[PDB]
Amino acid sequence: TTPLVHVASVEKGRSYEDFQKVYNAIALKLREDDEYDNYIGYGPVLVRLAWHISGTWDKHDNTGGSYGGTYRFKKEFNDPSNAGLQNGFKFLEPIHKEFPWISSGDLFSLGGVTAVQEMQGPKIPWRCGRVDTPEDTTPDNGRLPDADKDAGYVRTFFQRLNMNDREVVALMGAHALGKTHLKNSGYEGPYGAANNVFTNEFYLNLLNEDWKLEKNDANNEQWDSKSGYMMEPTDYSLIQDPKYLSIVKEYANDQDKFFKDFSKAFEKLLENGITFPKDAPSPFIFKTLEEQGL
Amino acid sequence: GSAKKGATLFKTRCLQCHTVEKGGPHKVGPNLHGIFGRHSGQAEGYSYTDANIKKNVLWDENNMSEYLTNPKKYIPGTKMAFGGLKKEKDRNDLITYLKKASE
Ligand code: HEM
Ligand code: HEM
Repeated sequence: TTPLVHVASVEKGRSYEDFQKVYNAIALKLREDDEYDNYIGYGPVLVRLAWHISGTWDKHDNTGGSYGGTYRFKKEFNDPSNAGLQNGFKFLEPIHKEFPWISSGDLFSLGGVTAVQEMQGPKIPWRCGRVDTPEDTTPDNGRLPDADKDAGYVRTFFQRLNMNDREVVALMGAHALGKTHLKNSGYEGPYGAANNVFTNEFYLNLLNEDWKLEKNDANNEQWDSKSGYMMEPTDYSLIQDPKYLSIVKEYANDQDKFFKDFSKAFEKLLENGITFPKDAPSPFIFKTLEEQGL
Repeated sequence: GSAKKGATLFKTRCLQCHTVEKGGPHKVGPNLHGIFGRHSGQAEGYSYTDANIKKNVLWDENNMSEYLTNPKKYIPGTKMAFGGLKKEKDRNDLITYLKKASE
């Protein structure tokens, strides 16, 4: 008789340093398991993990999102668009058993925030209160963007997540991390040269070097450059739409603005569909491992 | 350090930006051939930010470990977008490989 409203209940007996230890436990293993996927690290998959769980939200009826943390169910675990996200889940398996009190939503969102900061990216304020939920709230498949579309699909999809043109172009800058896997998605090749460090190269590579739509070995169209980089049909449409083009230029020129805008949009993304009471604390800003001397 | 695995660390962490064979094509990073013995900011036909020339330090194997552990901290304002060799053994493996292809 009412659309769902997700109230954030902070875990009992938890404060700042209680979650700062969880950040450190995650950030520490990013240092040890630095061999995953030819020395890329678990960083890139950890933020794609936080994105694909927070991207299941639907603003119309407030279903999905990072609140429930329902990725631990097989219904969301066997998503073809979530192929390869098992590694980001097994990265957090030992972390959750060390801290059996944290919620899956708070854990998954904290993993993406940790990797962005640890990869020399902007500091993303984080909040706690996400609560686990039963299985009937596990969203259905196909709630994430298709890679083989144009700019019209990008703008209409992100409206379901309630994000304007500026906020969506900033989020795409995270694709500069990691790479695309053939047996996972159907595309192969990295997006840039610094696939382990959060940099501005995404918007640079788009305008710096040209692209020629070619065939890969899996019958998918990908935009490939001579320097070895590659992009996706939806990713390449950013420099076809003039309104999205007016934003890739300011991002490829004023990098500080991109870091400033990404942290705003990435926080809003991880906080979608969650109504925090005012008795909840201010957003945390965890400190990186270099800021602690490691 | 190990000379065989240091080549593997270069191919996965350094090849995308650098080349080591003499006359190797400049990429996002400079061609690091014969870099030991010469200082920093060695253009030879490449554009550097003033930060690395500002730290005119001779490239011996000791201070490059200090550099590869944290490129931003060793040179404030550098352009190399690199995470860093956090393990001392990986630093000794990678540096020993460069001690051969960059003579
Ligand atoms: C990876 C293992 C790696 C090593 C080793 C390395 C070395 C290195 C040195 C010693 C310099 C200084 C050269 C000089 O003459 O002063 C230098 C400079 C740059 N490199 Fe590098 N570098 C490694 C990794 C990478 C990666 C992953 C990239 C790019 C994605 C890259 C590129 C650059 C750039 C840019 C510079 C210029 C630095 C500046 O101008 O301050 N390197 N590298
Ligand atoms: C229309 C929008 C998007 C589409 C279609 C899309 C699709 C994809 C695909 C197909 C991959 C390949 C993964 C693999 O092969 O293993 C990928 C990886 C990745 N995505 Fe997205 N994505 C989109 C937006 C985003 C956003 C909003 C973020 C972050 C805020 C993001 C961050 C990443 C990162 C870091 C990777 C690399 C992961 C890795 O290499 O393991 N992407 N994405």
